[PDB]
Amino acid sequence: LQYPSDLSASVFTTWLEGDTVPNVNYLAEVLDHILMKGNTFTASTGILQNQLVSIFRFVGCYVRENVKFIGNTVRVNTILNRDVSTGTTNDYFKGWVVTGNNYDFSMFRNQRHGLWIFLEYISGCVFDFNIKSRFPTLDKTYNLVNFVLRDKSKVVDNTINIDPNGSYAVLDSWLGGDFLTYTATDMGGRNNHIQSVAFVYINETRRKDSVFAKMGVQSGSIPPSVNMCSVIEYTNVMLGTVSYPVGFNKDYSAAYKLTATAIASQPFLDDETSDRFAYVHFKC
Amino acid sequence: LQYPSDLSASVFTTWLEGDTVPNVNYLAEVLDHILMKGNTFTASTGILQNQLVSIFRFVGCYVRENVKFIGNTVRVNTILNRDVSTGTTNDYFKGWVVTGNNYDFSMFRNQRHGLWIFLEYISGCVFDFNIKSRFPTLDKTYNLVNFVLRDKSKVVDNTINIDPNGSYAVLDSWLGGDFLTYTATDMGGRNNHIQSVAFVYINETRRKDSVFAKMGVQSGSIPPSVNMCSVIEYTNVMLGTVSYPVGFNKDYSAAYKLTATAIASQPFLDDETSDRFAYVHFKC
Repeated sequence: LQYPSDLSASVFTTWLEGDTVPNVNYLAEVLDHILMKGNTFTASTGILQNQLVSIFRFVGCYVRENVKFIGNTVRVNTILNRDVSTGTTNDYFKGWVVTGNNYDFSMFRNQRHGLWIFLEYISGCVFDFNIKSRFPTLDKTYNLVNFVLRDKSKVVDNTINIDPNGSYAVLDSWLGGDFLTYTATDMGGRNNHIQSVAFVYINETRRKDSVFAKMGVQSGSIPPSVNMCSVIEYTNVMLGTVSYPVGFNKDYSAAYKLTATAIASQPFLDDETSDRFAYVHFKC
Repeated sequence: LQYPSDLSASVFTTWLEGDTVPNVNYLAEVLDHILMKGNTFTASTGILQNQLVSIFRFVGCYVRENVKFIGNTVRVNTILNRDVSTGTTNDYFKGWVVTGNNYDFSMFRNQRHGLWIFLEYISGCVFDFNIKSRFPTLDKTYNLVNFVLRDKSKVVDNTINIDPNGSYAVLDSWLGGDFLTYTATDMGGRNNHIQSVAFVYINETRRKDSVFAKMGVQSGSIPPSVNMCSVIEYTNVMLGTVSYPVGFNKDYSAAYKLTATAIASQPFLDDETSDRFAYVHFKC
C-alpha cells in the first residue's frame, strides 16, 4: 500500500470498480433511495483542521439519482468534495433530498464553496440547509451552494432553501451560480423555487416636501424572478422619523429587483439619496 | 379466499373483530398513542398507478384517539381512505398528531381530497403538512384536508398548518370544509389555529390624484377569523410606479377579509379598479 496521497474523509463516497468508460461519469442507477437518516457524524478536531471532511465525495465517478440525507447530526468542514468530470449532457442530479440536518460548521473550510458543481441540470431536487452553527471568519465572497447548470431548459422541479438563522452575515451570498440569473420562465415557469439570504444594496430616495422614501434593492445575488424579500437586518442607522418597510415586493418597473416605500412623520426638507446595506431573506 | 374486491394499501388500517354494534363506529380507546415515527414507506410505481395508497384507512370502523404520525418518509397517493360511518355525536378525532413527515405526492390521486371526513368534531388535534414534492396535474378544486364538523361548539384546541412550499399553485384551496366558515368565537375563542395557502381575488382600487391603491382580499377560502396573510405570488404584472404590500392585516370594516395599501411614486391620473389574483399564506 502506497501512503495515501489524499486523506480526505466523507460521510458518503462514490468509487468506480474497474475500467473507466469514456463520457460515462456516473455509477449504477438508484431507483428509490440511498437514505442516510438519523445518524450522528462527528469529526475530530484534528481531522477537521488537517483534511477536507465532506458530506458527499465523488472519487472519479458520482451518483446522479436519489441520494437522501435527512435528519442527521453532522460535524464537517465542507458539503461536497468532487474529483469527477460531469461535462456531458447525461450529467445531472435527479431526486436528491437534503433536509432536516443539524450542522456544526464551526470549522468550515475558509475560501471554499460548500457545494460547487458544473452539471447539465438538476431535476426534482430538494436542497434545504437550516443551519444553527458557529462559523469561523470566512472570506465572505464564497457560497454555501453554487450550481453551474449548462441547460436551464432541463432544470425543473427543484427547491433550494438556505436558512443560515443568526449566521446570515457570514457569507454575502449563501447561493451562487446560475439560479441567480433565472427569470420567471426559468424559475416558477419550470417549478423551481429558491429561498436564500444575501447582503444587498438598497437605494433610498426622498423628494423635497414628500413623506415617502422609495427603497430599491439592487443585487446580482437576487434573481430577476424574486417575488419578495423580508429584511433580516438593516446594517445602517436610518432616519428616526421614518417607519421603514420590513418586506419588499417585486419592482414591476424592473428599475430594481424589489421595491418598498418608507413613510416619514414630517415631510423631507430636500431631495436626498442614501446608500443602504441590508441582509435580506428572498423568495423566488 | 375470495379474490379481494378492494386491493387498497395503507400505512395504517383499522379493522373490526366480530359483530358490529349499531352507532358504535370506533375501536378500543387509545390512552397515550399509536406512534408511527421514523419509518420509510415507499409504494411501487405500479401500486400507486392501480390502487389507493393511503396513510390512514378505516375499514368499517376507525380509531378516535391519539394516532401520532411523526417524522416518516412517505410515498402515497392519498392521506385518508375511509369506508366507515361517523354520523353520531360520539364520532370525533381527539389528540391526533401529524407532523414532520417527508412526502412524495408525485402520483397523488387526481379528483380526490387528501383527507375528507364528516365528524361531530375534532379536539386537541395537530395536522401539520409541510410538503416538498412534485405533484401531477390535479383538478385544482379539491383540497388536501377537508373536515366537515357538525358541532363547532366541541371543535377545540386544534392546529391545522399546511405548507405546500413551491407547490402552492397545485390546488386553489389547500384547506376545505367547515373551518373556512369559523368566526373569531369559533377559531381563537376555542383555541383553534389555522395556517394554510389559497388562491384569492384581490380588489385593487385607485382614486384620481391619490398615491394610495387600496387592496382588498375576497375569498370563501379565507375564514372570517383571518388575522393576516403574507403574499406568496402576485400572479399579474401590476403598476411599475407602485410599492405593493407583501402582508395584509384583518379588514376591521369587514368589506374584505384582509386589506393593505400600496403606495405610488406619482399620483394616479384617474379612478380605476384592477382585478388581481394572488397566492396567499394566511393565519387565523
